[PDB]
Amino acid sequence: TNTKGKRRGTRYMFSRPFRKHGVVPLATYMRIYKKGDIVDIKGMGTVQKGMPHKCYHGKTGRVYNVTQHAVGIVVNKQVKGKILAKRINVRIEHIKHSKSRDSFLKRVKENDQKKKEAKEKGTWVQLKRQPAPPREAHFVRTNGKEPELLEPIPYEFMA
Amino acid sequence: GRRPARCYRYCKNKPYPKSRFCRGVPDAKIRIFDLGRKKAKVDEFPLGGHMVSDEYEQLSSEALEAARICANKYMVKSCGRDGFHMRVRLHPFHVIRINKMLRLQTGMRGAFGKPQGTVARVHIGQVIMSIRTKLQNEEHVIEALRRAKFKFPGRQKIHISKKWGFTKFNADEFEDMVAKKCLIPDGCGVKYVPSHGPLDKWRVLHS
Amino acid sequence: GFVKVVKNKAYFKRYQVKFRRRREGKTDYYARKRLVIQDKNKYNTPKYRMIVRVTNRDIICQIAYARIEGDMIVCAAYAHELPKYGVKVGLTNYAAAYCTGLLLARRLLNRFGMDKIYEGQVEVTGDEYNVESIDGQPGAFTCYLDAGLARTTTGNKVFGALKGAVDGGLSIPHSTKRFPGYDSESKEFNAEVHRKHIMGQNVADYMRYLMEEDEDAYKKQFSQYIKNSVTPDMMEEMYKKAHAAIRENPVYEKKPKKEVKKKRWNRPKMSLAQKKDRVAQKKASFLRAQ
RNA sequence: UCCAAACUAAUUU
RNA sequence: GUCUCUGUGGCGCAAUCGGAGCGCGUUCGGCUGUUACCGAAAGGUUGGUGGUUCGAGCCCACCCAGGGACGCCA
RNA sequence: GUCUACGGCCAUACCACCCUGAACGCGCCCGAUCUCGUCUGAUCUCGGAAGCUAAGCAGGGUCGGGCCUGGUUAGUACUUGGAUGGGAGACCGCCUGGGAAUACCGGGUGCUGUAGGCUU
RNA sequence: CGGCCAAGCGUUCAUAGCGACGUCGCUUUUUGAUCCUUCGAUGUCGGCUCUUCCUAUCAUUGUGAAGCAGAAUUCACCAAGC
RNA sequence: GGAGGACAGAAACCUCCCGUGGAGCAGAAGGGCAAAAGCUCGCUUGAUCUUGAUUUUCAGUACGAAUACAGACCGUGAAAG
RNA sequence: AGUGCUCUGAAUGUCAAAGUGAAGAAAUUCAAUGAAGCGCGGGUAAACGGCGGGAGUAACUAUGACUCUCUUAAGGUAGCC
RNA sequence: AGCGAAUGAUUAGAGGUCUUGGUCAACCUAUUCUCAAACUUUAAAUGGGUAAGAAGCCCGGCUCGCUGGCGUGGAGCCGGGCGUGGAAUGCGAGUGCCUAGUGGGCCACUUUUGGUAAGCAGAACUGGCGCUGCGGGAUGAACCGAACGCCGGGUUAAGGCGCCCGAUGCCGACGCUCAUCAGACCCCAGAAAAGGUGUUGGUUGAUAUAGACAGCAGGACGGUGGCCAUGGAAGUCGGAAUCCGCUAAGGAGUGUGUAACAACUCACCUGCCGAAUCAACUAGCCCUGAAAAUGGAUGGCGCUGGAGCGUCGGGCCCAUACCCGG
Ligand SMILES: [K+]
Ligand SMILES: [Mg+2]
Ligand SMILES: [Mg+2]
Ligand SMILES: [Mg+2]
Ligand SMILES: [Mg+2]
Ligand SMILES: [Mg+2]
Ligand SMILES: [Mg+2]
Ligand SMILES: [Mg+2]
Ligand SMILES: [Mg+2]
Ligand SMILES: [Mg+2]
Ligand SMILES: [Mg+2]
Ligand SMILES: [Mg+2]
Ligand SMILES: [Mg+2]
Ligand SMILES: [Mg+2]
Ligand SMILES: [Mg+2]
Ligand SMILES: [Mg+2]
Repeated sequence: TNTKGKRRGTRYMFSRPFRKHGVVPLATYMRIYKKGDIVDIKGMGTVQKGMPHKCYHGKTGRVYNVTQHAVGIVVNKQVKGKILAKRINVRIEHIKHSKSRDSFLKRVKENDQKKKEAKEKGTWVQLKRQPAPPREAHFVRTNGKEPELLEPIPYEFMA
Repeated sequence: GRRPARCYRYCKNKPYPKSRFCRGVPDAKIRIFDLGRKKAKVDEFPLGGHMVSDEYEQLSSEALEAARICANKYMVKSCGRDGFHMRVRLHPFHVIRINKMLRLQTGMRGAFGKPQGTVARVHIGQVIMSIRTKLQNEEHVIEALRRAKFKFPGRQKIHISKKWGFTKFNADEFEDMVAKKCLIPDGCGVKYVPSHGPLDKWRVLHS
Repeated sequence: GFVKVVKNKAYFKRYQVKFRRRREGKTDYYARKRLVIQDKNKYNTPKYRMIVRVTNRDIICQIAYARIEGDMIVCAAYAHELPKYGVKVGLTNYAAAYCTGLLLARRLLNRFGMDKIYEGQVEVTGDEYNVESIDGQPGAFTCYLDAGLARTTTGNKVFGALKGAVDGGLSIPHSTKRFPGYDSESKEFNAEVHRKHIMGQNVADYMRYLMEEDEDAYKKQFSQYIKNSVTPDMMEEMYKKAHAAIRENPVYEKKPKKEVKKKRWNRPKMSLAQKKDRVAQKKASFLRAQ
């Protein structure tokens, strides 16, 4: 039976990358976390206060509370039969803004830019992105050359 | 006595080398890995014949030095005391274990065993043994490696390499690279001298 | 050789450099981490710090707040611009530290327009003073001191620029323990010893000392005061005339210059083509020499 | 009334 | 298998109290006609190998050479 | 063209060695009455301005070492799914999709924000 | 209980008879290992008696080999009739 | 580690140079750490008084331990803290 | 020596209830005083039971009368196997 | 994957030369062989999380005792305006109460731990058996196909189609193989190393009408026997040898087992014989290797121009599955 220790098996998870030891870069301290934005929870090893438990390393939740040094994140956790939402307090060394949301905020700012300018050209522009259609018909020039013949090579034995 | 060798033939356990953890292994039976005139240069002992395993298995250290011996005294007897250099290219690093039994605790209670010997885990295509000789002894290196096969459990193939000696450069291009100083013979092997670096090593190469 | 080289190839494959501004020896990232960083619930509020740096011939004083892009300087006041106000010389002593901190404050408060609201301590006592905010007005500009890598012992000139900035009207949390008039064995602050360091009286005494004992080292220690004719007995008023000239007109106006060409004063990088024929004619002229 | 044991095989009167 | 335990001068064996010894023997003077007694000197990888430590023969981990003790329903 | 102060990303920026550095600056530098420290004014602190780019620093250089980035390695190794595939086995082919790492061979050698200089 | 390889032994001579260092198997009369069956019970060692089966042959019939002169002996083959 | 310096040597102390952590941080191992989390000085008692929330084990109960706050009183520092 | 059993009871240490003394408004509390027993001291094995190791040594060898030693309450005697 | 990258483990030469090593090591530098569950610069496949709107977006204002240079910053509140519903595919969803039985499991593919192994012990992932019949595997909890109301018709799956036994009673296609223990279909119910001038393929190399190969043989071996030695030299050998025939090409011996001048004509041939041949590999089937006890098991009978093995075609046979119908 394994131990129920708080850092059991975090030999590589909470370690540091190679030649990225030492002083934390200072711009991880001057991000701004509003309430209700999506953060990625990772967890450094250089800072021991306020680190999340290992079951949250690599999860993603939204911010509900903001303190002097920390944050309150609502994270889904799949315990055995059901997913329940956990409220965890993490110092802000261990998190970062998630770019999974920001492509969606890139196109909501792109769609309102094109709905009040759609009508006067009679344009019904496409907004729903579609899942990669099959390739259309086209022509392929040989340019006078002929295609190179390929044939399998004989076997030989080295290693 | 040791167990019969079909007990420890297939690579079933994860590699268990001797370390801080597995203490007190017996020493391996094979201790000498190179043999013949070891101090022979690279310049004119050009043929290299290999022994390649066809199976994924593990070979005991008793059997590595049984084929060390039986291929030595054939090469001694027919290519002279110094007309060859053989090299065993497997080290017995994996440690096999034994569960000794029969006032201890009987049965499979406490079954993790004690270290008993060492084997070398070998793969498909992996070279077991190499011999370098004169070019006119191709008949005898094929015979000495054929007589070392009968000492090993699985299946092996005998193969004459395309490289020069124990080097990694093809024998078709070896003399041209020595001539144009792309290679430099130091000892048994050869140094590759690339076209980058500080230019004083170019100057001493072309003194 | 005989010894193992420590700086081999495997030494450099595993070497992590420190930060660019650490290995220049300019920034303490331990202190900066506690100084430029705002509480996360005071979200986009700035956190201003007064940056006092003393070179060998100048005193830089500037207020900055931190951004992800780099620090943003809001106001900066130098000490080599004090001869415009009438201090020709001694431009790095304790007195010009006060004048630079005073100039930095008054240049900031009219930049914001609060200059007549917060006047500061006009008559220099040298005693403890704190600007307190007035209800119904804008608050006092609250700022913190970044001494840097300086050893902050009692009498250090960075507290002179602090004392000038408090008297200029800024709100800087400080104590009087590191002003020059503090007495460590009594834990007592004088405010008259400290007042004379603002007026340059420690220098004025040493000028009168070298006049009456050496007179040849006097021309050596104070060769530029003699050229600008700065008598010891005219000096305390020479800063009083200077401080009022600061409060008269703290605005920094600057002159542009245009008539410059594109003269390379250094040397550009050699191209790849110039590099690999240079070796080709080194290899040629080596074989041609044998 | 303190303790106090032993003594060449090497021979010639 | 597991747990304790011993190892020290030629011999039996101390100190287990982190800061090298008894008895006997062996040399060597004496006494004696000549071989107990009297006097004095010498002698120790303190099993081995690493640890810990201000510091180890004393405390730790292992190896060895020895011992001892713990098991029974067929 | 370039520096200073404060930075951001933290080697394309580091290390060794050589060469050049106008003007500003930055430095080395000169001194110990005051402030403040020392076994020692060397460091630290303070007061200066005779000297100097020697060194730091900057720019350049090196068939340089590292580092960053491409090629090869290689559709290789491995791998998801599949078969009443093969083989005594160990293991191995094929189908269906994914897809690396050295050695080896090239290229590169800091970008940049805020404030303030200098360069005719 | 057998096989393969062949350093050696066999005055000479690897292999008549052998066979180190290796390595590949078979068998279920051993014992370990396991715990599938039986605890509303399968009488539990040996000897005695009696039958049948196996061959991995001790002898006998027919053979081959030898370091088989004869004699005795050893090694193999077909073979479990007796 | 190197090179030097009366006695002084394989080890005493002195000095310069190299030194990306190869040391140390009470202990097991793992992670972290260099104008530091190390070593040395100065001042101290935040090892104190409180009420909730959260995490970890998990039934998502308790203990234990731990993390963010908030209210007091305090220490230290020029100050940010 | 152990475990018992037994004798002795000296100033004996420990030691209950009652009794005595003091403190207190009282319940109560404290102190003094101390029976047997235990502890201390003898005796007792035809009581229960118990009754060692290690070295060296005779002039062929081998043995070991003798010698030295750690050691315990004694170290197994006459016998017998 | 890596180790000419740190930490460990480790093989060999080479180049340097300082010295408390005695030319040797040690040492250093550049290489080189082989490793790692409790090492790693690097680094997949499969995987884990979040997102893909009206609970949004854009406008104005208001509140605050929090924050504060500032009309700041933050949260809240109130109006007003915007539907192309902002990937695919499928689907009705939400929520409460009460509650039984269970808490001995076992098996299989892949990953995996202990063990020589086990129809052994212990995990992961999914499916199954337990709870479940049916067709197929002769027989079988678990394999393969497919899951079940009571029937008719049709058609399939896995598997089959000599006879048992439904279906090849095809003028089926091309080969391989002879076994005096043949072989014969997932799981699965029997074999290995090593061999075979057994046959059939293949790979590489070599010789050949300036005539090989195999067999008869025609001048068809000698001063030099040297050197090695009178334990083996004017035939032939357990130690280092090693030129020459006065030739058309020739021994200091493979060859008549040898202290012997013992003694016979191989070797190398140009005419005879006159056309192809030799060797080493390799892998198909078959054989040797291959021995246990009641008499016996491709299921049986049997089968050899196949009813065996390999690659294939057309038909055909039937499940409770699929389809149409009651
Ligand atoms: K019994
Ligand atoms: Mg500081
Ligand atoms: Mg002793
Ligand atoms: Mg009993
Ligand atoms: Mg100085
Ligand atoms: Mg310079
Ligand atoms: Mg210069
Ligand atoms: Mg380079
Ligand atoms: Mg012999
Ligand atoms: Mg079981
Ligand atoms: Mg019965
Ligand atoms: Mg019966
Ligand atoms: Mg037989
Ligand atoms: Mg007796
Ligand atoms: Mg059941
Ligand atoms: Mg299937």
